[PDB]
Amino acid sequence: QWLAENDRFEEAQKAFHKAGRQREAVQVLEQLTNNAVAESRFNDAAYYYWMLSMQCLDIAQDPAQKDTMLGKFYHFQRLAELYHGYHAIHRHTEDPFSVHRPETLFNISRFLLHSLPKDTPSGI
Amino acid sequence: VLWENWPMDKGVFIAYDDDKVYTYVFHKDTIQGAKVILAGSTKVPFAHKPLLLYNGELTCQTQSGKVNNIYLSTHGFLSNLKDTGPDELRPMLAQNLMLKRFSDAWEMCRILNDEAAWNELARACLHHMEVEFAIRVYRRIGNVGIVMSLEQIKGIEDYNLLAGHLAMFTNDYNLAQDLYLASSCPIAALEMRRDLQHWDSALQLAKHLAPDQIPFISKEYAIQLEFAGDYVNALAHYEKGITGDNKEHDEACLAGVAQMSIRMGDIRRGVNQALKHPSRVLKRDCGAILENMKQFSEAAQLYEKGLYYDKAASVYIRSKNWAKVGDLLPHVSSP
Amino acid sequence: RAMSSHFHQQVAAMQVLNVCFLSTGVAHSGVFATKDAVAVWETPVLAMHEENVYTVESNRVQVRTWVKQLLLFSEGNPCFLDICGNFLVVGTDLAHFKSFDLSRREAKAHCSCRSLAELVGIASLRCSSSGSTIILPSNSPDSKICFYDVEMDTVTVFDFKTGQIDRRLKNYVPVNHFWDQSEPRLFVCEAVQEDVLILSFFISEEHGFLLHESFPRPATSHSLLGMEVPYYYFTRKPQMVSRRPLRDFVGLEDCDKATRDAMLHFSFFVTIGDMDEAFKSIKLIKSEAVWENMARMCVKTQRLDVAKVCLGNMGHARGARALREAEQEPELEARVAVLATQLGMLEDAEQLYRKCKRHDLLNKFYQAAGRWQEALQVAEHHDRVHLRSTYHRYAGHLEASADCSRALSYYEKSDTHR
Repeated sequence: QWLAENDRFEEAQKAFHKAGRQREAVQVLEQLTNNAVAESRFNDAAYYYWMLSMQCLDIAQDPAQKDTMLGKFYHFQRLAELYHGYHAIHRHTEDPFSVHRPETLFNISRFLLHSLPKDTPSGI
Repeated sequence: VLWENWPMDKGVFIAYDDDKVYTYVFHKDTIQGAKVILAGSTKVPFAHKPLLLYNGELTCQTQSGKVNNIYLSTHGFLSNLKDTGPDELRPMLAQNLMLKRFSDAWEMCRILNDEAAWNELARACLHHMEVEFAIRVYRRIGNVGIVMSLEQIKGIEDYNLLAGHLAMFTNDYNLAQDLYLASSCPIAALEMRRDLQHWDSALQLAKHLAPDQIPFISKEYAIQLEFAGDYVNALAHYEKGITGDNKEHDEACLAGVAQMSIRMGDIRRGVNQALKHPSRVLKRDCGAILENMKQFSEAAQLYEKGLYYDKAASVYIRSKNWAKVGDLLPHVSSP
Repeated sequence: RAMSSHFHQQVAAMQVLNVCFLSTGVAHSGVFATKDAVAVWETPVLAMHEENVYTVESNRVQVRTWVKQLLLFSEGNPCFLDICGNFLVVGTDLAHFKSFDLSRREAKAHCSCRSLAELVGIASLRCSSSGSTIILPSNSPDSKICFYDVEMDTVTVFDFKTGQIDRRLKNYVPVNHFWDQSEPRLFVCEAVQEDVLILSFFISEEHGFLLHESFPRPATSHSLLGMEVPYYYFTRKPQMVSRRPLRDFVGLEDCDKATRDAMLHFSFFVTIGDMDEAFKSIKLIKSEAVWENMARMCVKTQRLDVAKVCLGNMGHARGARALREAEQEPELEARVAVLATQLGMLEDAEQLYRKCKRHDLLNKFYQAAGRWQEALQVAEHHDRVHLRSTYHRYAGHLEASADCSRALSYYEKSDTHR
């Protein structure tokens, strides 16, 4: 909470996670992802989702909620892949220049379109 | 026909013939489908021939060599408006709205400072699928329950689905249904009907799309008729409404049939509710129905039976028989 | 002069002498007006009841045409007569009065002699249509108002200063009072600050006294003339009659007698806490206005269960979907606040958000409204999580308003400028 009131929220989430917190860590991490998705930082959105995925699987170490957390793990992993993919497309259609090779954008776009048929995660 | 050359103007094209210049305006993206709309007219000095249009200036050659300029009547907002008056700005606002010139419309509304003028601009901006600029307008109007809604559906990319949403926000539900049934997620039209409380169309749309809503929307429609007053078609729907998983829902439909038919002449066919009642709650609701139709028959019965059992004393004071009242006198909390 | 004005049976007469028959909308010491006969008055008070006169001579009640019936007081001079419905109350300034029934051929005493002083001068007297309710005790008027229940035979006194009802608004004193010409339980009062405010009450035997309406006197109005469905009628300061539709009855002015009766039933069950009776009474009325009205009743009574069916009947599908979504939210005040936002009352929504403690929702609410600055307040002190995000949205808006210096600034504060 010292980092939190000091606005060091990334480190704060890391702290709660390392501190056995499983109510503060998840809530602050979801809030951070929502902030990242709100802006154009889709790559950070993907990385935070990835952290959620592995942390939630760690929480699923508890046999009580194994069934109701493997689902969350799989869902967040898929979201992580999708957003890290979509970051390149977001950059490509905004900057006056281009960074990636055409082959890579082609492959990314095809994978996205064949993994996002009818439901669009926020921002995509 | 000279198309509009100015970069920011989408699709305007004055046609022109002899002593007139019309100001047609294409409309690619609207809720009601695409169409072409006349915006106005003008007049051209005799012996002239248009060559170019740009922001409204119809560079037109004369019958001698010199290119005179004209000003379209339809595009008159270009100049300042301190000279213009409210009675002069209002039609100017309408013209700018037709031309899809939203920036000038915003400027002129800011000058006018009329709430209804801003509201008209907002309705136009919804009508043309301009979600962002409509949000900008509403955020100034102050209307909050629509700012949040529009910010909610700003993500939608599907053309017909977005069309249906922006239709619903313009309180045209029929066209909303029409578009939603063409979008990727038709069940949204269902959701609209079910929220909008028109359960008959809810059944129609659901049956074609979802079968899970069928018994539950049937139950809701039956209850709608029951609170309204009908109790025959309501009972029939209740029969239709019985599911096989939600014992709550199931016995609820059973109680429905019980009460609606009991209101009908069914002391024999609502006589089931003497038995069909699966909860003391059901019994006491039947006690309400058995103070409903001037019962001795089964005011007597359900106040002798139900958790409303002391009530049999009044159910039987209605009658002569004192067995119930006297025997219940120990089993009563109202001396 | 005192300007003696009266209102009865949709007829308003004020000394000038303007008489308005508002049913047909025709405008032409005391004056009394009915539909057919207008009484100008040796009496402290006189009245026509069809062809009858209520002459109060010495300690007696007399009748003559245009000597028919006689009534005997044993009790001082009455100087108060009031005919409403088919009942008359004849009141004195000596804490004495009676109620005489009129449904028969002649005046007959429905209630016996009484003394207010035993139960509690009298300022003014009025009656209900049913006549079971008969008052301002006193020569200046007093804050307390007394009501004598004929049937159960006691008295009820309501104190303006204390807001308390004794069975046998704190700086206002009742000065004038009238009754509705259709509902015996509907009572109204004009109270002047010791400025002038009009208080309408519903007298429920099973519940007591209820606060129905409380609105300040109109600027064009100076005295409370009375009411008749669906308008509060006042004397206009120099048509000299001002009719104000009742707050619940806004929009049902041209509805039928039975439609207005249903609206009255809803209004009564609103005066009581029976939302259920109110709604079940209003089940065959297709005007969006009524549903909107009880759909702010729901707001004022944190009862969303019946709300959902309502804003269906009103065509406000947007709001219904909003409620459906907000149902996810884990709070009770929160859903009510969302509902209120959907139905034209931002301020109450702000209040319930404040009390709910769901400050992040308050933040979004201010952002939705043009409260772009209050938003930064709630972000600065309460969320500290959307502060980056609140700053960002503000920067975006600033870019939207074509001001790209403050926009740069908030880009840099949000750390997104990069």
